[PDB]
Amino acid sequence: DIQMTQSPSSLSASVGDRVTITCRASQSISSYLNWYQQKPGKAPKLLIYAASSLQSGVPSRFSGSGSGTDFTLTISSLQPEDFATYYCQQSYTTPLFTFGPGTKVDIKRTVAAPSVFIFPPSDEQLKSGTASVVCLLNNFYPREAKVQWKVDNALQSGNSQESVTEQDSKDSTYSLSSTLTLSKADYEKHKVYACEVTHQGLSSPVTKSFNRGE
Amino acid sequence: EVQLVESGGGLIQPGGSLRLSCAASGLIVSSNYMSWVRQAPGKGLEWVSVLYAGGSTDYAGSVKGRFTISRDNSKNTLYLQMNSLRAEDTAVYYCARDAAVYGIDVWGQGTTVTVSSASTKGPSVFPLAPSSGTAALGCLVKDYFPEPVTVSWNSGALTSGVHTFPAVLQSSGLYSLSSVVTVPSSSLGTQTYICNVNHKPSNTKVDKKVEPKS
Amino acid sequence: NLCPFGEVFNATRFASVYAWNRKRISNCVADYSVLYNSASFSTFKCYGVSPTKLNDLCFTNVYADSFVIRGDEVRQIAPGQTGNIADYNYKLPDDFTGCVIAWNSNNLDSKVGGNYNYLYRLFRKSNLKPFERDISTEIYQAGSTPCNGVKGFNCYFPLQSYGFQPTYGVGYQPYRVVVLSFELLHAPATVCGP
Ligand SMILES: *[C@@H]1O[C@H](CO)[C@@H](O[C@@H]2O[C@H](CO)[C@@H](O)[C@H](O)[C@H]2NC(C)=O)[C@H](O)[C@H]1NC(C)=O
Repeated sequence: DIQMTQSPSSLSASVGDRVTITCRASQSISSYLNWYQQKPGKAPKLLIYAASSLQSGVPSRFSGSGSGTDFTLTISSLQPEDFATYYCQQSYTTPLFTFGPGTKVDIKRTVAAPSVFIFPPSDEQLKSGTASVVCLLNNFYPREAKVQWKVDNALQSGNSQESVTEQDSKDSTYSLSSTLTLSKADYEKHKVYACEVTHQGLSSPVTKSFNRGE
Repeated sequence: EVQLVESGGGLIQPGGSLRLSCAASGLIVSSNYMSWVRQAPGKGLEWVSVLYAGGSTDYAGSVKGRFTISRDNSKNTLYLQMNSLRAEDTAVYYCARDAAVYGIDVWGQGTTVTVSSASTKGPSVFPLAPSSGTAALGCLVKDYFPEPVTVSWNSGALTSGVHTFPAVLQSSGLYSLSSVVTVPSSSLGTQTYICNVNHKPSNTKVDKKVEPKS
Repeated sequence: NLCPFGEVFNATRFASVYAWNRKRISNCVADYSVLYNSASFSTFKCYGVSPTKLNDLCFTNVYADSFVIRGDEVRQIAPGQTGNIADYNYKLPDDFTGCVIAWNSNNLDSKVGGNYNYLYRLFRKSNLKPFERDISTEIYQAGSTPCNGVKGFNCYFPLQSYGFQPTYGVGYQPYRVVVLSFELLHAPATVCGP
């Protein structure tokens, strides 16, 4: 079984830049390697076949290179409709192809630290027996950020879920929610609920918090 | 007119069956490597099964013995019978033409297949209440099945600074999202902020007004 | 006079799988133990006969097919198999009686920067009957409109090449195959042992 790895899981670029995706096979597959584009909610679209051959009706700014274990998709001048996720796929073991994990190209921006807000559980949700605590990271760039939950200074591992937005059409920022679920019985045997966010645009970690009685 | 037209997804209990369909124009299925490929929520493209031109079949380790790929030359249609469906088979199913060294050049639109044991249920809406420049507030739309759930603020006259997050599937098999918005601190005691959740699977329509807490 | 198994096994060039070679062994004596006990072989499965009792037997004609394939492809040179090689290039009958002998040939058949000499059929419209041999180099028509010798959309040249470089994997390197079929008819049998 051949395994395909793609290097920059996410890279940033502005219109007109020269963008370079890479792909790498676990064995030499020679030039049996195709590139695909996918935009959220639509099907893949074939870009390069045979490592270097341009597919019909695909703009000439797309180009493929490589032969063996390493390959390169190059966009000559990145254009606005090119913001997408790009996958490589080997055709060496036709018809049992395996794909790459993807590279996502998003819109470059200047760095912006998140505005952090923490939200206690409503008094209503507590009637139904469950406590949701929400941490918000609003309007930051780039996508990479870390959120740590501390209950009475005790770090929390298996009980939080995150969700991130698509890149804003206007900001080009992201926002991110982290939701820490807890039983009312648990929630009430602890005092200090804190959200520590670390991010490239913040000097040191920012921590927002609240005690359980206001 | 080269077109692949999927059909036949939808919701299904674990253990049940679905018949996916892929009607073709501008190529003969009988004459082609025809694959089914699936993409799980958030993940990438995993190849599923293939129908050689001569009729041989191959399948992924995971679905072998539960899926059978067939065809009807008469209706020029690719089929995938999915039996004994498990939760992990939840994904989008593309049918595609594998032209081998020349690429996977023709893809279907996709069809979504959701396997859950979850009874469909309308959400609860709790207030992400603003605390004590700019203030953040929102709604938490918790415990709903199946997706989608749209969310508006103030019936459409509040769009600026709104962020409705993508849902996460909780460990109960139920989805849950939260929608936030940033507003002037000054308007908090003055202007009324109401969120409009709509969940058409359960004919659930909820407006919840978010207010500052005491 | 004994059988020209040297002419088949120790030959410098081997055919492409899609155009496999068939040598007719007839009117000669054979030593199938100098083959079994050569301990120079990667794969030596026989079917419907046993390799050590092979030198006690006679046949009316013995057929030696030979070709080159990828390692992960030696598995399909067996009765009851499916895949590009067994479907489109070399099929063995369900009732096969004979021996399938492979070895690793990376030494002579893989060349630095590619051996684009060895081919296989990648596109076909139906599975091969056992011991069929399709050498047609027609453009494969994958659509409803003919191709008329022009490669393009729905119009694929039907033979690809193995890369075959010495810096390949293991079940991805060149193996040479030799399929010995043993037929017995109502006719004077002229391939015996000592
Ligand atoms: C293929 O070639 C080798 C020689 O390069 C042959 O091997 C020799 O055969 C004789 C008799 O069996 C022995 O005395 C030698 O020891 C063998 N050498 C090796 C390295 O095995 C081999 O018999 C040839 N095979 C065929 C089918 O003719």
